[PDB]
Amino acid sequence: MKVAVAGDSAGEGLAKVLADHLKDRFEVSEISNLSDRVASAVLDGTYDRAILVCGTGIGVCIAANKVPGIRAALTHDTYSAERAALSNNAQIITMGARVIGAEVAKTIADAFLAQTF
Amino acid sequence: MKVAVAGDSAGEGLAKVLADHLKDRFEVSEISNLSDRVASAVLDGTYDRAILVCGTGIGVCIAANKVPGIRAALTHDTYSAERAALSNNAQIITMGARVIGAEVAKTIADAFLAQTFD
Repeated sequence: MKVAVAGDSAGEGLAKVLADHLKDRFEVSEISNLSDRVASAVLDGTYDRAILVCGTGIGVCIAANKVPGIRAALTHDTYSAERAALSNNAQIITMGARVIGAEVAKTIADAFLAQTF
Repeated sequence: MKVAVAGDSAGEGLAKVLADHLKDRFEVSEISNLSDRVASAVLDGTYDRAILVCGTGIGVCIAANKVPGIRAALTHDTYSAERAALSNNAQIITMGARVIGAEVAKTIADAFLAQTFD
């Protein structure tokens, strides 16, 4: 499965951490308007799922959900990450690098991707 | 200032707690499809802001952001609650009653509404 991981200036560092953590189990593209570019690539099949990382995750979640056909979930715990897939069928999850820590972030990415696939 | 508070079946209990917490400092309407109706009532000026509560907060956040002109933020900490107002100018915040506890939820509501108004 193809997973895009992207971060703005605030979230680029955690995005790289997440990309490296996922690279052995998924085909990861670390591709750090951002929500628009990544959402369009999910819609046209370039990626199956995406993880967008900013300061809080709020702005990218709003912007991604404004793309028709995109469902984006801000996920800051592993239960919500699983529900984002099983209940909301989100293609995109978002996180805030200034809000949660890197080890929790990795468990959230893993929990979402294990359920959506 | 007029604040709608609404929950689905999973969020109704926490919505009532939040409405009771806020109703002395704001003109609170406790309501409890739901996302769209409340978001539209915020958009048309019936309410100034809204707090939507469901199981995780994700579904009501998705639905509200798909109303043109509405910005909705899932806020599970007080920092993000202040950012929802100050950075994203969100009219709506959402919470998950199965995810956070009621005392943290009250502080989140208070932190959002303190910044979104003057």
